[PDB]
Amino acid sequence: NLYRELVDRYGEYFTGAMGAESIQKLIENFDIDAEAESLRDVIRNGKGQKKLRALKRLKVVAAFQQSGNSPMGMVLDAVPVIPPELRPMVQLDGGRFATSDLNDLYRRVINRNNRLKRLIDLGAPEIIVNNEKRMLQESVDALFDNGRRGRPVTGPGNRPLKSLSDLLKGKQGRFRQNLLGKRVDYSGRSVIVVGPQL
Amino acid sequence: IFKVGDTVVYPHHGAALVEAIETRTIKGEQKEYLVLKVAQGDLTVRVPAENAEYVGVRDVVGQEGLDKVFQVLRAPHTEEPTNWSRRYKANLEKLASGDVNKVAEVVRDLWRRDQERGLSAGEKRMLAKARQILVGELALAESTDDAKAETILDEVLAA
Amino acid sequence: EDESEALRQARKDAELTASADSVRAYLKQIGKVALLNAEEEVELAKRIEAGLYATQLMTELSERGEKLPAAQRRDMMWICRDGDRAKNHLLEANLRLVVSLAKRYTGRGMAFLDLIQEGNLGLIRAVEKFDYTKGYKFSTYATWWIRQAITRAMADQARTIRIPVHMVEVINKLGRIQRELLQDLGREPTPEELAKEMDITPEKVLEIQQYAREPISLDQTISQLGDFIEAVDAVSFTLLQDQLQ
Amino acid sequence: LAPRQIARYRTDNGEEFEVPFADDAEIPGTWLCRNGMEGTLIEGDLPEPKKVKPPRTHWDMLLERRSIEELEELLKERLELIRSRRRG
Amino acid sequence: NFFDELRIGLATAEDIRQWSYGEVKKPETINYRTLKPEKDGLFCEKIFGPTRDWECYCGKYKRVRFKGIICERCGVEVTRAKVRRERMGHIELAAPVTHIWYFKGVPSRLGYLLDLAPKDLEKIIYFAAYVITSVD
Amino acid sequence: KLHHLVDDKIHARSTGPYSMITQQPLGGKAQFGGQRFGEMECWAMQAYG
Amino acid sequence: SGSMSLSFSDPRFDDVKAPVDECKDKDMTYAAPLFVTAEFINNNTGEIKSQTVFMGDFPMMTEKGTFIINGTERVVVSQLVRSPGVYFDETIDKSTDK
Amino acid sequence: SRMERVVRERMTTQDVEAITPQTLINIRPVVAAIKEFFGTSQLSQFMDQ
DNA sequence: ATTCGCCGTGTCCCTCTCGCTGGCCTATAGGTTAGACTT
RNA sequence: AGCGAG
DNA sequence: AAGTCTAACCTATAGGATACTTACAGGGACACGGCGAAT
Ligand SMILES: [Zn+2]
Repeated sequence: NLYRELVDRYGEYFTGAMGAESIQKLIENFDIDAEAESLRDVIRNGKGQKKLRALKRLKVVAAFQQSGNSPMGMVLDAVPVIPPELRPMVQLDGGRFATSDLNDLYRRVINRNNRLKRLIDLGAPEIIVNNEKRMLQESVDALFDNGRRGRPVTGPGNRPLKSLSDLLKGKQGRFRQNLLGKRVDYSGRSVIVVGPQL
Repeated sequence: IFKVGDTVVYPHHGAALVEAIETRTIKGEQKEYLVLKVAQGDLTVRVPAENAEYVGVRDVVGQEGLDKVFQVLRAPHTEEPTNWSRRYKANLEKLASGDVNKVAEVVRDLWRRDQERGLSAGEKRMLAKARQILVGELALAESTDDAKAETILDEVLAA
Repeated sequence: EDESEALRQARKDAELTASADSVRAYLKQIGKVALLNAEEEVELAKRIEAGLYATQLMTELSERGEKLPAAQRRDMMWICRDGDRAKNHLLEANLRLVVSLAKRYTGRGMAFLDLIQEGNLGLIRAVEKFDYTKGYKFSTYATWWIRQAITRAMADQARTIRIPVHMVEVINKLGRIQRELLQDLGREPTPEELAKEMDITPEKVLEIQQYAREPISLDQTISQLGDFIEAVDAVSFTLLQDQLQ
Repeated sequence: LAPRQIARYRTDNGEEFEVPFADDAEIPGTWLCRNGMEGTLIEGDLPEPKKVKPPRTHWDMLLERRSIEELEELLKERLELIRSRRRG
Repeated sequence: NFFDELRIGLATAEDIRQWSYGEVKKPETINYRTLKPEKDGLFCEKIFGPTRDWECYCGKYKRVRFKGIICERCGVEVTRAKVRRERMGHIELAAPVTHIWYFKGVPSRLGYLLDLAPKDLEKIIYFAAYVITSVD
Repeated sequence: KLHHLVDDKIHARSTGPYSMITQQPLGGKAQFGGQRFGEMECWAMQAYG
Repeated sequence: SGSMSLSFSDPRFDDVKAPVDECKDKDMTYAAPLFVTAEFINNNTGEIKSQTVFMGDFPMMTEKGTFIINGTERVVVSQLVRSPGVYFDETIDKSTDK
Repeated sequence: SRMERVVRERMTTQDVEAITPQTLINIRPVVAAIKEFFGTSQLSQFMDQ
């Protein structure tokens, strides 16, 4: 209500926003060099836990500043789709198709996206469009990393659906399971017995 | 109200048989529950004699009602608009009312419209159910070989 | 204790919390909004149609029209804005009802909040085509349109395998008949019972059942299934081409 | 391989675009590019897209269930109510 | 094999649409009966590639001689079946969305960069409070 | 006699079915499968040089 | 509202539909139909509705203590749990040794 | 319990005097539980003999 | 009341490898598609 | 879910 | 046998008017925040 008062009285000459678009706008109208110089000044004249916080934030910002990678790539306008064979859809048993979980997450993102596009086109009160944007946000979060925020999106059986990040963490991830050790052809095994004449 | 073994009409269920009136002294008063049985699944109902007429305890109509409903189902020209919702709700209400004339009118209308085109899935089930209850009460009133009852019902309805 | 102040200051402080549950959050987003009055809704609709006619009249007279008076232009722009805000307020009042009727298809297929938003769209269409000339309750007319929209969206977005809407209809019909037939007889109904029930040859029920099947996520446990899912001919083809050589 | 060439288009936001075909074919007027929206040639033909009128619009919905005169009456009622609100 | 470097870095939306061979629009995976991927779906052949080697959706192309040619009616590039394993899709968001990792991972890199705090960021991004982009 | 008979244990593979998400060999006697050359084995090989 | 109520009583079991060997062969699940007396009562006026409702095919323990599901033979292993109740546990805190 | 939930939901939609215990009772919860318990459970263990 | 220095509490990633066995209801316009004759 | 080797 | 020539089928869209308004371990470690002296 205070926001509504402030805008409807003095909406002009100051810009307010909500959500990821607001954060993207905030990043755009911001100079990395100014923040880096300020951090350098504070550490030049800081002390204590203020010093430590300055050091950490300076690391974070100088990561972007020293390199040519700008931070605008943190906020996403388009999301990539892993190819199909890494996202199987194959029939099995009695011809019953058995896809993976990424299809559900991608489908949820797509559903939210189409609904949001339509809604904006028709023109709806800010409440519903905010709700749809929030849905898209939490769904992209589940897609990229399920369980990291909100609730673990659980498919049937209350099982948390595997997300793209999950294919990295832990043993079952790609790294520890199919790169640092792989099944091999031209191989076998059997039980062993003492061969003293050998 | 009724003695033992009487035939009773308890809508929307229709025909039923009474066996006794057990007076359940529950609530400090012997509730003369007329124990009643139906044919669908042998369900048992205990109807207070104090309010038996209130809940719909009654008798099958005499032959005067039979001829009245014959005339009702003989009458053509019952119109209807293009939609479906109006008749669906109307026949729902008039079948839940436990009446003989209106159930006959609606079942006649639905029969003729089915014979014309064929309407839907569940309305065929309602048509069947209405025909079954009408045949049951006809056999109850006449005691006329309920298979014969449905045959004659079809014969007069076709006209 | 109402104006106990402290007792309402606690409520205000509790209103400003983080809260992460989106269903609870939206429960409170419509929390701020209230209900509506039937006659008030009639006047709301009247204002909506008036502002609509005003904006279309602007658009028509925008081409080779007239230089409208400042007062006339101001008032008609205000009527149009009033109509927009009127429909926003009306939708805000109806969010509660649509949520209350959308809670009845939860636990299946898709997210409850997803059901909510599809129902909200159905509500927008309902107000888009609401007729108050007879002057009846808005909600009773609306329920049909919201249910239409949510059933459509459920059908279009139910399964990973896309099936046409007609097939969604025949499948949920098959399921309902199956359920009630079991409830009555207690024996598994044979496919021929369904075939004669719908008056079809003894194949449609089989195809519809096969379509009705839900895909099984390759992720499973007992270990996921995806691991366990499946050079003579390649070597042979190279060799045969050489043999032709 | 087969005699093959590349058809030319450009999407709306400037980026000149290009997709291959064979020589023996019709280089179509319209194509949905890799960027993700329809585009046409800078070569000739110019097949005059001629978009269809929108599916639906709130006005025509009110039209088939209402007329001009009563809506005019509502407009006048609102106008006089607001005129009384401002100046009386 | 000529490898020297894996320079991972932030991928801007421009790069995301640069990789993409097409753009999946609708959430349609496979047809109910013919068991074929839809058009503009999550598996559409035109986006990722042909599901069968040396074929196309309408199937007028089957020989190998005209390899590397995309059909007319259905617009599927005639390539290997395995090319689907590599070609990548993308989706255009109606409204921008924040990468979960940088936002939520402790310490919140987004918050540290923008001087903001974790709960505060959770509030702004998930539509619980407003933020001022700028003021003159 | 315990139920660990060799005829159910022995197994070799030279070319058998391969998984589809990753083209590594399957694993298990019910299929052909290979034998998981895991991480500790790789450390052993690196140690030998 | 409380103007009507529902209740159940008298759970009865019928004879086993097929003999143990038969069910083991033909994949049938050795089980018995379960019937219960369901009673629906109206409180606002006073009514009863008594029925014998079919509550499923309850699997039945064979003579040897093994269930037969889908032909296969299965055993329900006894579980161990912590009894619900009240538990007073004492712990020594190292911060002040108390 | 799920049975009770669904029937309590049903009593609101159904009109009084137009309902019979057959209508109130939908077995789908209970049996499902049993079917879901004997198959796919951590204690209905496959008989080892 | 802010600064700075301490404590204090809450929320999160990690703890061996390799085998084997089994387990609603229509109405309509436009897209789409079946079959059949032919030179 | 159960089991074998350390 | 593809090329027409003929004749269906199938599906995205849309449309109907009582009433009904808030779901359903543990351990280590670091970062976000209590308690106290100083200006
Ligand atoms: Zn083609």
